[PDB]
Amino acid sequence: HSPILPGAWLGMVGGGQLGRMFCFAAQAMGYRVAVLDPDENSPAGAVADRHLRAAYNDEASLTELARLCAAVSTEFENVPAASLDFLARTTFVSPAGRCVAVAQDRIAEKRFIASSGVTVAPHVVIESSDALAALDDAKLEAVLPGILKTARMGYDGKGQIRVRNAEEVREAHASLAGVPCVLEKRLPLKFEVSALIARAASGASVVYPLAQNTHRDGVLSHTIVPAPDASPTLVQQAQQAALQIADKLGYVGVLCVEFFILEDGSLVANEMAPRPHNSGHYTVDACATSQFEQQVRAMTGMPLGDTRQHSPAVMLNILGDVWFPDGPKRPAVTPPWQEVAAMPAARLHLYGKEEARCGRKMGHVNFTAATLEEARTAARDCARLLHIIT
Ligand SMILES: Nc1ncnc2c1ncn2[C@@H]1O[C@H](COP(=O)(O)OP(=O)(O)OP(=O)(O)O)[C@@H](O)[C@H]1O
Ligand SMILES: [Mg+2]
Ligand SMILES: [Mg+2]
Repeated sequence: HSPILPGAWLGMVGGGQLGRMFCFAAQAMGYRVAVLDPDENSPAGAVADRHLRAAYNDEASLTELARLCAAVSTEFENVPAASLDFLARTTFVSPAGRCVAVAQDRIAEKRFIASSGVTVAPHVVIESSDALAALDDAKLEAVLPGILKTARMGYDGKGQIRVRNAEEVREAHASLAGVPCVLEKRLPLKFEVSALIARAASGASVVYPLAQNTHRDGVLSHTIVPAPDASPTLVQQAQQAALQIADKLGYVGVLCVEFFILEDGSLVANEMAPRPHNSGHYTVDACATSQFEQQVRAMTGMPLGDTRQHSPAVMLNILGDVWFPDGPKRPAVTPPWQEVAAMPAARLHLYGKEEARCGRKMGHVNFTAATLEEARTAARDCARLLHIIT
């Protein structure tokens, strides 16, 4: 792969905030970015050098994108893998459709991660309604109480149903329209972390520090880096697990692997995203090379960047709920951005979305400081200010 050098066109399938941040990283290095996204008001399409407003399966637009761009990547884990393979007919596509197909499918994902030598949650695969009917109650009960999760198309905790007994499993599967699912045992979690790596076509790789992640209602709330409760041994183990997965997958791009640390201290892989990840947004303000710049470098065959963290960091997600301090049934209130910007540690990132809605990711604030405790205090003060915490 002769390197694709600055000045070239790079393609981005998906136009959310991840694609928008990719644009800034690519444009700062002198690349031009074409974003393919069906939405008029796409956050990435808004800043891209070119916006192809098209469905992800539109043949003419994929052909146009691959003709224009020397390399293409994605910011959308649920993108059709067949679209990436169609693009790969005429341009370089990083990560490959086959890699995305594994990562986007919980059944394939658990099988692949386990096959890499990495522990996953105890679970039962439910391939179909007919297959579930053939499973006896005891087989389900071994992983109960648990969570029934659709194998495809889930995000932000959607497509997941809590289940406490076999009858609830069968009713839940009908409630999910019978799609392939994984039934996972609910595990006693002590904390959650994510490993963030980038891998080049050559097999060279880089690793970020471990991120410690807190979720609210299944949605990422904040990230603390370096993970304060992860020993150097656990950090190395989680990084090595992510690199082993990426190596076996032949992955080229940025990969994020989420893990649980259980109350007994064991490390359990949860899932992986074939793309930059919300838990990696801190790298923009805290590390020499951001995850978005690694995505540029991997897809162009350029050398991977240094991951040095120059500053401890906390990322706080900003959901649309912040706009409804008097509840969702009452008028929106513009958040107090002037008071956020008055905090020395605060790095405000707003995605340009017009309509605040509850559950919608509207931006994030990174807090960097000389010490982690100062960044954490600042993130806590801002969370109270925004009514994220009491
Ligand atoms: N087996 C489990 N045991 C305990 N908690 C779990 C389990 N599976 C998921 N959770 C909790 O639910 C959160 C969301 O689950 P999961 O990662 O499967 O959903 P998602 O929609 O794919 O994720 P994301 O929030 O990254 O889009 C996990 O971070 C964890 O807090
Ligand atoms: Mg996944
Ligand atoms: Mg997750």
